[PDB]
Amino acid sequence: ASIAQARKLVEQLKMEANIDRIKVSKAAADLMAYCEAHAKEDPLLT
Amino acid sequence: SELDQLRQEAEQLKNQIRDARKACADATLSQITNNIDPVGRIQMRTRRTLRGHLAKIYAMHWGTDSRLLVSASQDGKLIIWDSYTTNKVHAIPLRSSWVMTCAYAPSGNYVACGGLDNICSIYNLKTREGNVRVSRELAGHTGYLSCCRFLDDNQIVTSSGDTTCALWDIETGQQTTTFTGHTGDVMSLSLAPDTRLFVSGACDASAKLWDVREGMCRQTFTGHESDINAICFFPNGNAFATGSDDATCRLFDLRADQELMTYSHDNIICGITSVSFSKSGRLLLAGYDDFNCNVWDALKADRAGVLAGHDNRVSCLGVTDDGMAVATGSWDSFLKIWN
Amino acid sequence: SIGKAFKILGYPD
Repeated sequence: ASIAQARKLVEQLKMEANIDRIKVSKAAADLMAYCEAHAKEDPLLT
Repeated sequence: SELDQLRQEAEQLKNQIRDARKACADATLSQITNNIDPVGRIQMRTRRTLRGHLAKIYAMHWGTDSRLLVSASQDGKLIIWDSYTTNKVHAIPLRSSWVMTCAYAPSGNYVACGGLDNICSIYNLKTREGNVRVSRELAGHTGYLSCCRFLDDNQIVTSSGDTTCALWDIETGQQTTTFTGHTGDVMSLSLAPDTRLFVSGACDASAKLWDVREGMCRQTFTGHESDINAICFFPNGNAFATGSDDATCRLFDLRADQELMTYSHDNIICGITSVSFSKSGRLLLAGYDDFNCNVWDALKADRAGVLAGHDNRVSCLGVTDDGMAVATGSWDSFLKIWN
Repeated sequence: SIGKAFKILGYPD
């Protein structure tokens, strides 16, 4: 029947589930890193 | 029951994903950013005011030269402004008045627009004739055009009310790729600084990351409680912000596959019309249904400032390539240049 | 669907 999207969903949910995730701590680290390393070129600050 | 199996596998996979994200939430963004000196206070002023639209402005897009910018208005006009002199460069007559988005090509040779006409119209402003004429019309979408963006002078990506995005070869008019998966009208689009990926926002309250090459939806980001109207990449292409009618903005990190911060206040209940990052990505600006725009500290998640001048809603806003200025389009028919 | 856009274009209800 409407299994067409039921299969799409899972196939896609499996697709997204199988990925490596960086610990939020590192992500936050990289975000700040970019900010501080580029603050000197943000005239709305520097 | 063939259906019940999928209905459960989908749910378990959902928990698994949920467990993966929780496991990565070892530290909060605020936890690692509490050692960053706050932005303090930002008092940006209107340095210029573009006056020429006779009705409310819907969208606007800065040019690469960080000087010129296009804006589409209910007055059926598509104007190219010289932000420095406030003078107009061009003023194309729109065949429609229900225009939703307009974009500037990086080379500064073209501009595009779309709306309830379900068509992305490309205009040439660098014609060897000196007169702007529709160089191409990209019919194809079965819904309204909510956003379009130039990859270059040959390709453009557009989001539509038909719940899909598409990449177009402007020259041939062909639709080289269709991005499907969303279950609600896509409202916004933002290209990764490397042009290889792009994030989208839809009424299904989720944002999606896409691989321009394989047309696949690599990641989906849940969180919002209603329509996401604005999407915008972080300057390093590893994160991006959102703006929903849930009265909050959210920064999601691609690599950590989840939300890192919510930019809200119990004192702000209006929806977000558009959002954009400062050049270093330290600041996150956002327009609301109200008369003001908020300037947020992307990392400390604190509102560091406000842009107060428009008499009606701020519908669109953006920051120049050099990060030197900010521009905002309002329903008050005006465009203000801040810094 | 189209209503969302009308909302954006500035139309009551």
